[PDB]
Amino acid sequence: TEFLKPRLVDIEQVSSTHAKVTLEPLERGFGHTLGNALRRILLSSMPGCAVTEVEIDGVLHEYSTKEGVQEDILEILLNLKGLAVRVQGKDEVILTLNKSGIGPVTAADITHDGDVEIVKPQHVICHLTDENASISMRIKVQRGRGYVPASTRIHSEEDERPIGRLLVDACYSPVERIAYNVEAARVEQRTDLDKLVIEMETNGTIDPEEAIRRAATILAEQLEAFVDLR
Amino acid sequence: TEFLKPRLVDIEQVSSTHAKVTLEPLERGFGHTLGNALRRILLSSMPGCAVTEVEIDGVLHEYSTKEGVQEDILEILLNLKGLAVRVQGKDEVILTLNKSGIGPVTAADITHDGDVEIVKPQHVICHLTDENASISMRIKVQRGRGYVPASTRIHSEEDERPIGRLLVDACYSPVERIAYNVEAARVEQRTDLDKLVIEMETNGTIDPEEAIRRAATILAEQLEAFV
Amino acid sequence: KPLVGTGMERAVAVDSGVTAVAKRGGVVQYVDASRIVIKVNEDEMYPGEAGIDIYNLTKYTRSNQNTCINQMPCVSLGEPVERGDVLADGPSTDLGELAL
Amino acid sequence: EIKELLKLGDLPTSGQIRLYDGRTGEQFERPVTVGYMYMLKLNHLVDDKM
Amino acid sequence: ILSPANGEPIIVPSQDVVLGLYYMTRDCVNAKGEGMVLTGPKEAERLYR
Amino acid sequence: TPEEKLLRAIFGEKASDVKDSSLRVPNGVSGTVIDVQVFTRDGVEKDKRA
Repeated sequence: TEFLKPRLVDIEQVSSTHAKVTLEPLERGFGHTLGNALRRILLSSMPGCAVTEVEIDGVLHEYSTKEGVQEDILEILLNLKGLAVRVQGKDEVILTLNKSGIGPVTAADITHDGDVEIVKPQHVICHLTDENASISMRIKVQRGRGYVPASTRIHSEEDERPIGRLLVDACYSPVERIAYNVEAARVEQRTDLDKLVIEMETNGTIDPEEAIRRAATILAEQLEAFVDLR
Repeated sequence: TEFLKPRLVDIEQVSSTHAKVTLEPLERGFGHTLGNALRRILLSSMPGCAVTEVEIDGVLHEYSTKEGVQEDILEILLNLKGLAVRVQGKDEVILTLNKSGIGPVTAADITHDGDVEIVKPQHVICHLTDENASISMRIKVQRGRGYVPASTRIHSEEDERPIGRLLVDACYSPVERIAYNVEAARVEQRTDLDKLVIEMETNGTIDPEEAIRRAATILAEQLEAFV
Repeated sequence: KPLVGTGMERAVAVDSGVTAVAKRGGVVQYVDASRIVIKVNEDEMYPGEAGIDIYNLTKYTRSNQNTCINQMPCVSLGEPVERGDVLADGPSTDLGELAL
Repeated sequence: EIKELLKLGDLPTSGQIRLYDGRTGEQFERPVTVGYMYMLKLNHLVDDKM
Repeated sequence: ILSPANGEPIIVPSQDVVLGLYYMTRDCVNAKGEGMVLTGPKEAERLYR
Repeated sequence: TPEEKLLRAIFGEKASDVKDSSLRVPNGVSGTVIDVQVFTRDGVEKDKRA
């Protein structure tokens, strides 16, 4: 009776988003303790990238319209919140969009640099209807954690930003939903051992080999205040 | 990845077997995670020793009432379950009791091995009414993990016991009732953070604050292959 | 849209005068976020006209209870439209269905 | 008809499922009714009453 | 905590707390481990949890 | 009052007959100015914005 320690044994990709990670082996109690202390951290705080500020030329606020587009500009701001990017080198980038001609404006038409990579290129942003009409915007992407609304950012700034720089609400977390299952492990003599199958579902801006390592680094950091300091 | 860490411990210590710990501040939603990851380990994963099997001469069942004793044969087992025992080196120690005459049997009246310590020796075991009405019992101490009742043992152990061996419920984990709350605490600009209040009562063999460290190192050693 | 309705969501949205309904039927020629130009079908025309109906939607204005009023188009460029359809859903409408 | 429609999309006939808790991770004793209700907002906001 | 109309209390618990107290104090028949004996109330929370 | 008359002789602050009664946003309200309309009477010279 000493212990047995788990290990990251298997990772498979159902789709570009859906993944299923197993851990093996566990004892009796720890199969249902780690499986609930890894859902409560992977949903709350995981670092991702999100769109923060959109600046379309010719337009002052978000409650007007532009010529030759189907949606209002507020619908374009609602479309640009669901954009799954991945910034590797820097910590804040600015992307440009330019389009002219009849047809939709997909997310693949953004002139990206070498580091950022729009992972879902079939996204839909706008709809152009006239030949002479065009669109042009600059899009700021930051790195964050959790959910930061627009009122907090407009309250926690002091420099005068120019009229036209619209603000978007930022939801940073990549993980959409996550479940876990505990099945009887396949060990030949220690029969009552358990395994833990964490079933992750996200968008394409995270790696399931890295998310569990971040979510266990956080848990081994927060328990460091319990192991020595009383 | 900043992740604010608490520095306020403030151990209010009500008794020597009953402490009260507080932690503040934590991130919004980190209260219940640590407060439940420690509850599910202390209750059913802390190792330790307890009385598990007893044998008395003169009885052979859970209902054959012994004679000359004040209490019945069922109230002896509840008194024997609450016996704060620790060992040093071995795993299975057989203990033997001897007391005669008229008077209450107290848990200090037992020949001890050199490695076996008994924490609260003023514990009452029985009560003897008659003079020259003695008592003797073979007490078996084991080493296990958590709580195991008498149902799952005799349900699966198809092997026949030596007749007279009563099965006592075991309490291997050396902590008694643990409960916890989460209250809201604030920093000078943020207000959704939270404090955690860990209340712990226990028997002997363990300092009530040291059990929290002994469970936290078990949980921290479990995540070695992930960082 | 409401998942469980009573089928009366269709009549209340049209008759309330809050959507933009087509008088004549035809093919949609041009869709903006402000205007909708519809080319009339041949048999539904009058013999001294040019055969284009222009609907001008009303963008963000003020109601009496200080809430929004905003008409978005719901048709796409180059698709047929019959008589009495719903071309622009108003504040609480959704493809011609009332949706509060 | 509701039970004949729930069996089309592989759902429980009783309409109640076995929910797990969020905080503690245990599951409740009884099954719990879970579905969809069309929720409205109302004009009695709290910014105009305080 | 006492009404001036009559000596009955006025901090009588309402619907949800009284449903919890009614559900906590009941008894089934098999009920997953009846008939066992316990030491105190502090080893009955450890069994339930 | 005489002590304020002393203060406005110690320093040279002399506020004119002008007096501020401007229009301010009522409290606990954020927003965005999306429309400005200016009406003026006949025979009154308009501003630059009007």
